[PDB]
Amino acid sequence: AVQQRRSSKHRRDKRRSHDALTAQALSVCQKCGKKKLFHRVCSCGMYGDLRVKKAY
Amino acid sequence: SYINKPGKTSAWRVMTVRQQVSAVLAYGKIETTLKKAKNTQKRLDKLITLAKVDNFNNRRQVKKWLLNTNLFDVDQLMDHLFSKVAPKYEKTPGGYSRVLKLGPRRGDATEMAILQLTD
Amino acid sequence: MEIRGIFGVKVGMSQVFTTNNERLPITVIYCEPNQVAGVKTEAKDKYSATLLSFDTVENKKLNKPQQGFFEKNNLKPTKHLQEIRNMTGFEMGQQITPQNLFQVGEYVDVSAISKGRGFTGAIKRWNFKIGPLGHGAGYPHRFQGSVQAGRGGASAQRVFKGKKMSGHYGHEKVTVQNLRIVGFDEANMLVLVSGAIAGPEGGVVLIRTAKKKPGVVKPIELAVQTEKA
Amino acid sequence: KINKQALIDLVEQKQLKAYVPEFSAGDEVNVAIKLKEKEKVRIQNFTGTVLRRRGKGISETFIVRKTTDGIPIEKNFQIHNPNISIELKRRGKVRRAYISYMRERSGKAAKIKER
Amino acid sequence: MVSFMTRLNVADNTGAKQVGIIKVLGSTRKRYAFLGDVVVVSVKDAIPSGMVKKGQVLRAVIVRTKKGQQRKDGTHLKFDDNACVLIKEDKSPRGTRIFGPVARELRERGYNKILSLAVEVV
RNA sequence: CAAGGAACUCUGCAAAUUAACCCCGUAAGUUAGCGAGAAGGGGUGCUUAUGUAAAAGUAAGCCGCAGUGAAGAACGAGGGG
RNA sequence: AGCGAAAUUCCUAGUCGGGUAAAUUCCGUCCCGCUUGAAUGGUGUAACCAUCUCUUGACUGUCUCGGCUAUAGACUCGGUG
RNA sequence: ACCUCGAUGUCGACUCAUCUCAUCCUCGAGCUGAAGCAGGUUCGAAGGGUUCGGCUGUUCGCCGAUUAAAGAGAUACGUGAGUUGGGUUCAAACCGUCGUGAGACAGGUUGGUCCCUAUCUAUUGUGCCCGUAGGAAGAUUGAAGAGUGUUGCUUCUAGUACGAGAGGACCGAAGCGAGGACACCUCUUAUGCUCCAGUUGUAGCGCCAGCUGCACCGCUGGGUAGUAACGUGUCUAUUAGAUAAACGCUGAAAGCAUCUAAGUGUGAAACUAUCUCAAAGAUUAAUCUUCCCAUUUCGCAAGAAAGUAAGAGCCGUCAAAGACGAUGACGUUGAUAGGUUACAGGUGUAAGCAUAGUGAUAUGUUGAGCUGAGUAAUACUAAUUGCUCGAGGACU
Repeated sequence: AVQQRRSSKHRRDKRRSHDALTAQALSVCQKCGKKKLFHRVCSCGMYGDLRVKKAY
Repeated sequence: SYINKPGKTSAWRVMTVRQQVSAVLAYGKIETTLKKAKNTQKRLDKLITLAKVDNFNNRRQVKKWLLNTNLFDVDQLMDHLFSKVAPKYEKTPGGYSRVLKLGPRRGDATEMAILQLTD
Repeated sequence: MEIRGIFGVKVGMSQVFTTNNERLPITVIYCEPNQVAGVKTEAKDKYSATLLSFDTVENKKLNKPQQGFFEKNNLKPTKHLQEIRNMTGFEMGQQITPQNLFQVGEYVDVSAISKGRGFTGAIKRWNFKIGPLGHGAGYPHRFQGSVQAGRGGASAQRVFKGKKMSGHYGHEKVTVQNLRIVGFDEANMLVLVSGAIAGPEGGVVLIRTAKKKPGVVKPIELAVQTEKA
Repeated sequence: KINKQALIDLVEQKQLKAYVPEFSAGDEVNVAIKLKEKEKVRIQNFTGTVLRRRGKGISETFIVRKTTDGIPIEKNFQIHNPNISIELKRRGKVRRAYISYMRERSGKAAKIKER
Repeated sequence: MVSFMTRLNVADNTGAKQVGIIKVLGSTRKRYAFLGDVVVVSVKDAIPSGMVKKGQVLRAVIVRTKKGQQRKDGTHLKFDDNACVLIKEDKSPRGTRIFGPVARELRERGYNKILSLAVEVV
């Protein structure tokens, strides 16, 4: 359960080729700016049509 | 292994649910983790339906799912619920509340969501 | 040989008595009259088979290629299209009934999907044996045991292909043969089978003619209760 | 597409019987059983009190215990098996349905029965 | 299941009181000892006042099983004890009288001589 | 965790029946102290009254599937060195 | 002297008697006891041993025969690393 | 005395077992000092299998019982980046001896560790980028594979052929079996830790009732869904061909004779397929069907701005799926999950009241009360007034 050698740079880069972040959805914010993310509160301290949030 | 923290247990989760439903009954809005909110929503709907019957035995039943608060004691909060919360939801079958996703938690990126009232 | 089959879903399992006072376990499968998408002749598609379209849905719940080839053959909007080899008895767009496919007491086989266990150890996967926990065993109690292939400078020093290991289990289709057909219900599109049928709720079940028992039919007995008061 | 899973009882309708008296356990009943020795149908009476009534619909099973020659005989029976005759001799008061503290008791103790 | 050298009792006046299954008759690895099985046994205890003694090896037919078994009728005949009856190298018994209930499903397997001597047959 | 009940294993490693209170009882040998808590067993709740200082205790009734009802509980016998 | 295949004995898988359907384990028996054996003490010795050991009861997931649930880890994710 | 002692984990037990036949059984067959039964010898033959206990550390070995039979040789007499440390090679102490003694005994006893986060090849399932010949959806055939390809007992023909008598068959069929694999959740068990309970004490709910916290999930009695099996169901093929050993026919060698030289066959569980399952990265990137596009005009129109209209990805409801990925259904005209309601299910007549009671208590109100998950209708809440990729045929 031990390594006999080290890991090369380029094989490590090929290993890290899979490193990628998921794509976050894009949704239009009508009443305010900064178009939001789908199934999230809108930008403007509000879900989208209903305001009940603050950025404190 | 050796000694450690027990993390979360079913009794611990149900006690947390009791505390959170007590808080939401005191206020009407709770911001928590998505999983906790969606888990507590079903029990909240059950409690609302049981309270809309307006029976003292139902008060005894709901006693075992509430945690006391200085602002709203058990009797005070129960009376408030039976007075102005219960009658509003007789016409609607279920679905007395809505959960809306907030932003993620700073510490652990937990999906925060706010559960609040609707008709 | 010529293959007679039908599609259905296991909606439960129960037991039904028979004559001479013995019971028969019963798997109940909902069936449906399939609408034949096409029959592929050896002079038409180089080998005889039948592609059946079933699990009807709405046209707005249907893909454009699907509706295009359904209207090409003047079919109904359905969900699944599956091919059964060696099928010549019927033609395109024909509703099917179980009585014309199978008899009341013959033997047929059923292909059904297994219960998906996800990641499963090789212990349950091949019914292996687990070590003890007495007289001193340490951490390994449910362990691989011996896995050495070759020692020394070069004897095997490798794990060969396809060793019986852990991995995907269930969620795949197997076939069980020599199961006695019990009865049909055309009014409600239902069928009863004996033995043990794989498949969870909403699973896939395909009844075909038994290879070992092509046309042998046995006199299955029945029990009816007329004792009410 | 439209399913109910009530077909389980729909096919079961042809086997259900309604004569069955109210009994789950704690009731002393005798069961007459018809046995064909290829002829000359004999009647075997297997008396006793029911211990368990588990199952659903046609799957309901009830266990009857007798005590003959000192040996206790426990046999599970189905509702809708043919060649069986059921009845109710006497019943008592039921505080709990499932019982297993009776599969070991001795005699000289008349079980509690109501009028 | 059933252990090796599982102890069990007698059900008739054969001069014995305690016996132990030393081998299940037939092809080994069957590791199944249910009702109606005729198995090789060794007499753990036999009263000297009786006709048999301890230690001897013979073959006995089990009559009751504390686990019981499920039947193809759908009925589940279960007993609360494990015991057997002893045969004298034949289908005839040794005890003048046979005590305890017996099953009727061994009719095709002979032993009809003992069935009438038993107190009752299921 | 059923059924066995040491059949796995050199090997009851480990788990595991028992204990707490009361009523009993207890073999052989003994260097008279033991052995021995031998072994082996049985009983333990509530209510009513009687109990004395409370009770230990007694009787009557009431329930349970259970009454050291939940926390802590003695493993045993024989032999040789 | 006493004692003895004895932790001491190669012959041995000693002999025999018992256990054991089944015992290179065990208890006593005979004494050529290769080197038992008398303050290196010989012989037994009552009770006891976190002493070695055998047979054995109750009891059991050590075995048939593993599986189930709970958490913790793992797995996934943000941070540290 | 050969690479290797700046280490080549070695005894035994369990587990993986695998391979091979110089085959033990099952099988085909030849011959016999082979009446039958029961045999013996021999060739082919690895498809499959070849028992459990007591003893010694023990594979060795002994014994007992049992099966169609209870094979043998190999892998560091395989298997400690699997377990045990059991005797054997720990210190400790001792027995007998040896040696005047440091200690030793290829004699013995008492006991006495078993460290390790997987870098690479490889392997199991598993997704990701590309591409399969304009772009997708599927339907696939199957080049090439995997699994299985065990076997006994009772009865009938049969006390029959055989044999003489006595004794006792050959085939097939029926039933009974053992074994293991796969699948299953209705019968049966086990779990069933947000199900139903009786439930003691303590501390609280200002007290009673009735509850909560903790005492293992307090204890104990059960148990829905679910999970498993100790529960249930299938399996032990058949067929065609090539055939081994072997048995042949015709037929020459060598006019006879002759299974062989040509030819013509039968024939083994071994082999090919017939059986079960997957499968085109199967670069030979295979085949088919449908769908969508060809929207002025500018380099091969080569994106020129519209870059699919087919559909898919991001996001969510989700669980049948689910390590995570992936599979699948649904996304407001939405029946996807949750909620509500109705039903079931079991737990087991709920509290309160009334009656009776001096009191533990008993009955009626009531098979009532309840229920994580079983069955289904209602949009009641969330699945958004959302985004992206996704075609102008590369060449004939």
